[PDB]
Amino acid sequence: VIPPAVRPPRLFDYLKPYVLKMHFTNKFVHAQVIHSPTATVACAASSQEKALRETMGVTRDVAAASKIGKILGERLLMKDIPAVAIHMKKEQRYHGKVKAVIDSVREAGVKLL
Amino acid sequence: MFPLNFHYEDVLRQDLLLKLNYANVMEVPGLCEIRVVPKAPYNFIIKNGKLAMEIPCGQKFIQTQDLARQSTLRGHGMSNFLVRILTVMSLLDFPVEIRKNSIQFSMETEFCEFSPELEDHFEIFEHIRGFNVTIITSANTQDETLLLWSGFLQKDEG
Amino acid sequence: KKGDVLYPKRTKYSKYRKGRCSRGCKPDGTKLGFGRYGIKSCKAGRLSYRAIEAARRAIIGHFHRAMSGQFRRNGKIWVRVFADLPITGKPTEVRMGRGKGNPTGWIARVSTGQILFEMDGVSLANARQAATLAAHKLCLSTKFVQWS
Amino acid sequence: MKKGVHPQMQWISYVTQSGRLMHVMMTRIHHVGKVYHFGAKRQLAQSIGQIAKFKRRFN
Amino acid sequence: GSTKNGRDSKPKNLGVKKFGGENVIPGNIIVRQRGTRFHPGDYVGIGKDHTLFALKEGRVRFEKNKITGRKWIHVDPKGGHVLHPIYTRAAATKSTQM
Amino acid sequence: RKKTFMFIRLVSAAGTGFFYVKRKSSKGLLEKLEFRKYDPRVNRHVLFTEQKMK
Amino acid sequence: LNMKKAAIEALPEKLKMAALEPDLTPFPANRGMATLTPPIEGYLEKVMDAAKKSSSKEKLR
Amino acid sequence: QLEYLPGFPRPDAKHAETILAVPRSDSGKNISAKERKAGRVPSIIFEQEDGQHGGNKRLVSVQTNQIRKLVTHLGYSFFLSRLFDVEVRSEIGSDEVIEKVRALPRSIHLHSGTDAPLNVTFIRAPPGTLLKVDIPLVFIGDDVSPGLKKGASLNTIKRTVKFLCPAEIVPPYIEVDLSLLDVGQKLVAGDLKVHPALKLIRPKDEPIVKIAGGRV
RNA sequence: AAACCGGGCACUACGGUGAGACGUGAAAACACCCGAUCCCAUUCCGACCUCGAUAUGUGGAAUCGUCUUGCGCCAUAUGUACUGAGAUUGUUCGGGAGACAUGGUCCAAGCCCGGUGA
RNA sequence: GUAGGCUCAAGCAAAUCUGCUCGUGAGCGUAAUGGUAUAAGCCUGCCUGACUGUGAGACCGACUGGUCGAACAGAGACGAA
Ligand SMILES: [K+]
Ligand SMILES: [K+]
Ligand SMILES: [Mg+2]
Ligand SMILES: [Mg+2]
Ligand SMILES: [Mg+2]
Repeated sequence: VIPPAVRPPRLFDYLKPYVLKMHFTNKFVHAQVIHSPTATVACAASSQEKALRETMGVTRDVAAASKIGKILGERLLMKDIPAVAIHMKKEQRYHGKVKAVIDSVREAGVKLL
Repeated sequence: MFPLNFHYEDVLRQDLLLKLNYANVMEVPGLCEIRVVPKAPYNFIIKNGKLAMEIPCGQKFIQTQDLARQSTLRGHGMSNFLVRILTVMSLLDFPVEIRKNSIQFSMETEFCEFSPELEDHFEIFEHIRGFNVTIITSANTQDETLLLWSGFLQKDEG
Repeated sequence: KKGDVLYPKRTKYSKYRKGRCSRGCKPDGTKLGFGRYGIKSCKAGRLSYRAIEAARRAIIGHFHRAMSGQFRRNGKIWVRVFADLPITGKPTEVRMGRGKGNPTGWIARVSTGQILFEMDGVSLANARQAATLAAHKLCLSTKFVQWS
Repeated sequence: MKKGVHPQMQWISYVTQSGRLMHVMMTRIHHVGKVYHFGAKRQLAQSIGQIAKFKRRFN
Repeated sequence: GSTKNGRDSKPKNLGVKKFGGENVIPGNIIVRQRGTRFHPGDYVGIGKDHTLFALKEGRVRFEKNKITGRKWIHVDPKGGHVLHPIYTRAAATKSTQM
Repeated sequence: RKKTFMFIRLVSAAGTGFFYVKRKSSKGLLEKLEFRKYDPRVNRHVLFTEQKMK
Repeated sequence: LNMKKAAIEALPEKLKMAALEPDLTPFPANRGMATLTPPIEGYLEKVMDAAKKSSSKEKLR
Repeated sequence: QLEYLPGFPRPDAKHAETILAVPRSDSGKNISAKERKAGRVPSIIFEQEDGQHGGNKRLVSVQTNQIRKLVTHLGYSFFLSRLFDVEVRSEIGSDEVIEKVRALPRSIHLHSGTDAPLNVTFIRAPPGTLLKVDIPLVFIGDDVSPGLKKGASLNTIKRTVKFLCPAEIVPPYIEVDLSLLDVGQKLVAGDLKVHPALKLIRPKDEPIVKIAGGRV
C-alpha cells in the first residue's frame, strides 16, 4: 500500500497552538515546543546544548531523556506556557524515552492537552 | 569463543576478501538464519511430530492456520544447530543443493539415526518423513554461496 | 467472431436502448492501421452483421477467383467494424405495451470516416474492384482509401 | 526469547575423529551431559560390474 | 407477456447544501452523502451517516489534495480562532499584567 | 408468517420493576441473559436479569 | 583490502588483466577447524586402521 | 559534418515548391470557415524555443489548390518528412515579403469524409535544430527474395519509423533491401541504414517486416 | 558577525514518484557495524521495533549530493468534435474540449540547536 | 464500546514463509451503489453508552410524519493521558 500523507489533528473548538515534538538519535535527545500559527520554535531542550552536554554523563538513554524533559518543563513554566499538546511520530509509542520525556514534563507541571 | 563463528571471522573472511573482487569489507557474505519446515505428508495431531521438531531445534515452533509448521533460528542457537549438523555431516555423504543465496538440506530420519545424541529416544523420530532445512546467507552470487559452504564443510578425513 | 457471423458470445445486459446514430465523425482524420488499401464510410448509420459478412464474403470470393495457387491466400483482409448492439422486435398481432420484445439480431454503429475494411497483399486494381463489389452490399456510402 | 515457552538446554561434549574436543548445547533429554566420540563410519558401498563378475568365475 | 421490472425507490435528496463561500451558523448541514465523498475539515463535524455539519459561524471553504484527489470542507470562523480557556485564564492574565 | 425471534424483558433486580425490552433468537440457547445496566428509579447501576415477555 | 587494491594497480597490463580474475576454486576439505583441544597424536591413524580392518574382506549376503 | 552522405537519397527538385501565405488575424471556427469558403487553408508557423507563451507564432493562410496538389503528388507521409520554403507576404500579388523561412510541415489535417485539407502546421527548422521526424519506409528487392520466390507472403509490420533528426539531413525515405531474406526471418529497426547522426527513438529490437511461410 | 555545513520543524507536485551512472562521511552531525541482562518486540525467532554499548571502522542497506531519463504535473498553441442565443427548413454571433504538437521540472523561502569560521 | 498492536488481494523469484512490482482490484453478515489503509478491515485485554431526562440549529415535505446534531444534568465503561 501507499502510505498517505499525515495531517495535523482537526480543529474542533479551540486553537491549542503549542505542540510538543520529540526526537532521539544514537548520541543525543531533543525535544521542541512549536508555536503552530507562526511555525516557530517557542521552546527547546536537548542534550546537545552547550550548557547541558557536559553537565550529564550519558546523553542518550532514558535517564538523559527524563532530565531533558524536566529541564524543558521548567523552561516552559518560566516562559509561561501552562499546557502543551503532544505530537507522536510514525514509530513512537508511549514507551521508553518518549514515556520518560512525557512523564518528566507532566511532573514538572505542564498540563497536557 | 565458539568454534563456528570464530572460524568464520578468523579464517573465511580474510580469504573471501582475497579471492574475490570487493569494494568494501562490509560486502563480504555472512550467515543470517536457518529455517526448518517439516516434510509435506504428516499427521498434524500426534505428539511425536511436535516433539521430533522441538528436540533438534531447541525452540518452540509456530503452527499457523494447523496446516503449516515452522521454526526460524537466528544467532547462537543457529550456530549451535549448524555446528551439530556439520559434525554429523562427516559420517556420510548427504546431498545439498546450492541456490542463488541459500543452501537446501534434507533432514531425513537417516540423519537422526547417525546423530549420536539421538541414538536414544529414537521412537520419537521413528515414523517421521523428515524435515527441510534452509540455510540463508547474505550472498549476491550462487558461486559466493558455493564457496562459503565449501569453506564451512570441513573434516579431517581424505 | 463466431466463425462467419460476428456477434458477442455474451453481453452484460440482454436489451439495450435504441440510442442515436445519425451523427458523429472522426474529429482527427482517419488513417489505415494494418493494410495498404481499405474501405471507409462517408456517411453515418447502421450496418447489420449479415451485411458485414456478405461484404467480407464478396471480397474474399473475388480474391479467390482473381488469384489462385500460392497467392490465393496472399490477400489479407481485416474487418475493423464489429456488430455488438442487439436489436429487438415484437411479432405480428400484438398490442403495444407488455414489456420489451425478444432480440432478433445485431447491428453496428458506423461513424463518418470509420474504416470498415482493410486489404493487403493484392494488386491495386483487385483491391479497387473488390471494394466496388463489397460496397453494393452495404446501405451506406463508402470510399476506397489508399495508404500514403 | 519469551519466558516459559522454550525447552531447557544442556551442555554436551563432542570428540572429532582426530581427538579434538568441542562443547555444544542441546535440548535437555538426559540427566547429565555426556561425551560422544565420532568414528569413520562412512559406510561406502560398491557393486561389481558384469565383466568383473564374468572374470571372477571364468578365469 | 409479463414484465418483472416495475420497482424503484423514493428519492433521497443528497448533494451539497452549502456551496463555497456560503455563510453558515452552527448546526447547519453542509453535505448530505453516502460515504465520505468529502472529508471533514476544521470546525466541521460528521454524523453517523457521514453527514457534514458546521460547528462555528463562518464561511464554507473547500480544499482538494493535489496528489490523491481527496476533498475536505473547512469553515473559516467569523471572528478568527479562539484560544483555549487555560491560556485565557493564565497567559492572558499575565499578558495584561505585562 | 412464522417469526424467528422473540422479545424478552431484562428486569431490574432492585425490585423497582424497571425493565428493558430486548430481543433474542428462537433457534435455541440455555444461558439466560444478564447485564449491569442503569436503573433510573434508584439512580445506580444494578443487575438486570432476563425474564419472559408478558 | 586497501593495500591489496593498491598492489593490483602497480602491475603491467596483461599481468594485471590476469590478476583481476576472481578465484572460484573451492576451499580444501582437509584443512582443519579450530577448537578447544589439539588433536591426539595416536588417534586419527588408529581410527583409520580400525575402519580399514572392518572394511577388510567382504560381507556375506 | 551536416551533409547527406553518398549512397543516400536526397529530396527531389521536382517537388521543391515555395509555399505562399498571407496573414490571418484571428482564431476560431468562424474565421476558419470564412477562409475555407474563400479558398484558403488556415495555418500557423511557430518555433521550438518557448513552448509556453505561444512560441513566436504567426497565424497565416495558404492556398488550398497548392496544398492539395502537394499532398496528392507526394503522399501523406512523404509530405511530412520533407522541408519546405515558406514565404509570407502581406497580400497575394504584393511584394511586401514579411517572412521567408525554411520550415517543416509538422501536421496536416484532412477531413475524414471528404479529405479536403482543414489545417496545416509549420515549425521553423533552420540549420542546427533538432526535430522528431516520422520517416516512411520503401521496400525494394521483392523480386529477388528467395522466400517470396518460394510462395511465401509478406507481413509489413511497420510502415513509418520515428527518428530524432537534425534539420539538414532529414531523409525523405528509407530504402529497405529484401534481396537476401528467405522464409522465417524478420528485419528489426536496428538494421536501417541511416546517417550516423540520427538517433532512433524506438528500441532497436522492434520487428519491421517478417517473411512467413505459406499454407502448404 | 556574516556566510557555509549537519539535525529537527515548517513551505511544496515546475517543489511528486521510480530507474541508471558518478561521487560524498568535514577534528562535527546522521546511520550502520556489536549484544539481548532489565523495559519492549515475535500467535517461533533481536527479521521489525525496543533497550544498552561504540577516542573511531564503513557509507556495502538506508541518508546526502551531481547529471541522464520513464510516468506524472505545469504552461501554451493550431484545427476538429460538441454546445448557448437565433430559424434564410439553422448562410449569424459567442463558448470550446479529448487525442495530437511545443517547452519546462523554475524563482522565492522562515524558526531553533550544533560545528567550521570566529 | 474502548485501549493497544497489525495491513490485505493479485504477479514475479525461490516452487507454505521470506523479498521485490502494483494499487482498491481483499474484507466490511445480508442486493446494488458510494466509502474506507496507524481504517470503517484483522487480533488481544477489559466491559455493556444495545443508558435515563432534555436539546441551539438545520435537511426532506400536502398533511400525518422522518433524518443529522453541538451542548446541559445524573449514573457508568475503557484509557497513563
Ligand atoms: K473488542
Ligand atoms: K454528559
Ligand atoms: Mg476562440
Ligand atoms: Mg488540451
Ligand atoms: Mg488503534
